[PDB]
Amino acid sequence: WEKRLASPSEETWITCDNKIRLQEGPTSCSGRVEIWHGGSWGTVCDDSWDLDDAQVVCQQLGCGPALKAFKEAEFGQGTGPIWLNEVKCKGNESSLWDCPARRWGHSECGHKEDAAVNCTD
Amino acid sequence: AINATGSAHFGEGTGPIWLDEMKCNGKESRIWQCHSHGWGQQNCRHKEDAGVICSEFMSLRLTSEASREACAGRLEVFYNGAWGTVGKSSMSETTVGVVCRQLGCADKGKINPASLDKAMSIPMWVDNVQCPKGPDTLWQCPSSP
Ligand SMILES: *[C@@H]1O[C@H](CO)[C@@H](O)[C@H](O)[C@H]1NC(C)=O
Ligand SMILES: [Ca+2]
Ligand SMILES: [Ca+2]
Ligand SMILES: [Ca+2]
Ligand SMILES: [Ca+2]
Repeated sequence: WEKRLASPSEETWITCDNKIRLQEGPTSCSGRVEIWHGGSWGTVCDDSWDLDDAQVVCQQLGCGPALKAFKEAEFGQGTGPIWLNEVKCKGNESSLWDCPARRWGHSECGHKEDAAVNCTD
Repeated sequence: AINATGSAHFGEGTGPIWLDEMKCNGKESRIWQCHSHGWGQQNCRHKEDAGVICSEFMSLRLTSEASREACAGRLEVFYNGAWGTVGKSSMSETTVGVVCRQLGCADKGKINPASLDKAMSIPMWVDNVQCPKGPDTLWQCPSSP
């Protein structure tokens, strides 16, 4: 241990991997919504999965506006736990964590109902 | 059938789900003859409960310009997924009595001429309705087909 000022180059600035991703889709900007929390990845159920909610997810990743928000696990059967439910995004939220939902609660939703979001490039 | 609703349109049941993933040709009379995954072979929840709206299901309501349902205006019947009015000819006093009691407005009512204008035009469904004394709803009153 030493106490000594230094240039900003010696200082560390880190950037962890993104918490929100889309997987299993045919394209890079489309797929099943996968979120990271509690040390493991997981899905989000399709209950009240509106197009407004899909807009937030596409904005978080950085893809284009969401043309369609799907349900009933179109792309494939999800793997892992189910984190969120009944999520209702107004569209003005920057992150999915800002929207109110079943925040890390036991989800009555099964593993056949994993949501999926298709954004444009 | 006219509709085949889902996601607990009419409510959530409480008993154990029996059948699941039903595909059927439509020829067999009983529901049990259709192909099923088994008994209790379910992976759903009570949020997913089936529901239907058959052809013979009917309803009555008095439309008006102010509100879609009210206690005054023109009465309409809803047959096989379509709306329509009721013939005025041969309408006894007791016939208007059953209509008002069924809708929960008053024990008795009266027939008045048409208002200044009609909101919309619909095909007339039934005519020559004669309600006897004793029935509570219009569906038990004989009339023309
Ligand atoms: C039933 O189906 C008809 C015809 O498509 C539709 O107009 C109506 O909204 C449906 N009703 C319900 C309750 O789903
Ligand atoms: Ca659903
Ligand atoms: Ca929503
Ligand atoms: Ca079927
Ligand atoms: Ca099932």
